[PDB]
Amino acid sequence: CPLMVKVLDAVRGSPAINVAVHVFRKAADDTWEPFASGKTSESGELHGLTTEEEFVEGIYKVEIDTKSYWKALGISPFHEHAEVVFTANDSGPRRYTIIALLSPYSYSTTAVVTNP
Amino acid sequence: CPLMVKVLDAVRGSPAINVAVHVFRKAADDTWEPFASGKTSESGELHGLTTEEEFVEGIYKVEIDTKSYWKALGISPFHEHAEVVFTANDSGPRRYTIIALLSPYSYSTTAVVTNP
Amino acid sequence: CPLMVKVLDAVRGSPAINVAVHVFRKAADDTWEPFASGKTSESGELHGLTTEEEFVEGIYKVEIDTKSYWKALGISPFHEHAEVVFTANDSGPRRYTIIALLSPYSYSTTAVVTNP
Amino acid sequence: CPLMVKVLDAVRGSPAINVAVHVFRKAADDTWEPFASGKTSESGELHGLTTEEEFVEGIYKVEIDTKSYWKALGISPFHEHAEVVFTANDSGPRRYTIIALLSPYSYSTTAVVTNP
Repeated sequence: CPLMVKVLDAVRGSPAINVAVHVFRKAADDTWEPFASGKTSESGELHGLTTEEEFVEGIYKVEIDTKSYWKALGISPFHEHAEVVFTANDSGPRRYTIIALLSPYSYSTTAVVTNP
Repeated sequence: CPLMVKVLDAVRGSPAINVAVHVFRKAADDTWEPFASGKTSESGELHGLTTEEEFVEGIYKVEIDTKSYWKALGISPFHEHAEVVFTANDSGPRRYTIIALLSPYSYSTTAVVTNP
Repeated sequence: CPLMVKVLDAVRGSPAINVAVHVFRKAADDTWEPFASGKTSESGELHGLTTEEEFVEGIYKVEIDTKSYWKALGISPFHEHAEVVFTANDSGPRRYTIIALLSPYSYSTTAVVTNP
Repeated sequence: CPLMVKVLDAVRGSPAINVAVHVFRKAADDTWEPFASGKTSESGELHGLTTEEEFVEGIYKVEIDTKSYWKALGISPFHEHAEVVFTANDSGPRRYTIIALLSPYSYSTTAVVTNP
């Protein structure tokens, strides 16, 4: 599983459940092509977005729909979404975990990149 | 000054100087129309992007060129850039300060919103 | 496993391996009594600090020796250590994960608290 | 002003006003000797804790009373407080700004260190 997204709610100290996540990949013509999507589970994780074979080198964008998460809790948050844009697999295949820590007016994003 | 951006370097413990910042407004056809830009000063701040008159309600994107900053320091970074997207002035004009705390494989973006 | 500590290096985008962690509990006389200790594994996690039965209500302090981690990498970091002080189990037993994200001049700490 | 503390509220998007801050210096017997204190202003800042003459080399602890702040807002917090511990002036006198970004179950502390 080479791309995993984990989303945590820093207000409640809990996984952020049912958060929509959309992944895009930059094409040769420079547009953003839809690549995969999903929602976070009860553990705040989203697995199974892609496979080692499909996840070739390229520039990827992960957009996490944090506004709908907060709005469902009654909150009008600052960000429309939490983004992550990155070059993947430049020196060969790696496994990427994207960790997003969410608050209504702040978000932090961290990548843990490992080599199997 | 309705929009200010402050960028800090968590590796060196310093303002992040000469970071390029580009601001866009979402156009009616959902494309991003570039609005303003500048580079952070010696205190890591960027002032004067826009004015109260021009900064009408809408959705804005602030792109911070973090990859160029880390490259200039000789440090391998994860992200292409950091993209803060937010709806402005939804309840009246506000002053926004966006604080970006940078590390090579992690960053956080926080908004401090005050009502003049 | 009711107390778990996970430590990540935000510079390299990796688990922070072999980081010493000391846990203390406030006694009735208000001193800090040593409670458990350990080091993070290859995954940056430290499991097995305590048991559900031993981990009674109280105020706990987790001190993560981040200075030795950075010094071994050649870096003189800002913090002497990363602390976490918290009341545990006030409304009954819970499971606590403490996530520390480390940079030489910044650290973030987040608690994920769940109810089995 | 060799030591300043700035505290921000990630839930409301604002300076964290009237937060108590206590500074200690480690004594020769390893006890913490309280040094100075104050509360953050309307801009979330606390200036004037110490002076260049008094702020000699040593190990300092800054305790930020985050639990009282969250209680005053009616929000359940995780931590008892946030404790930033650092060695000061090891390579000569520096000006330190400690920035604390607060959420109820997460916080980060960053130092901006500049040489006058």
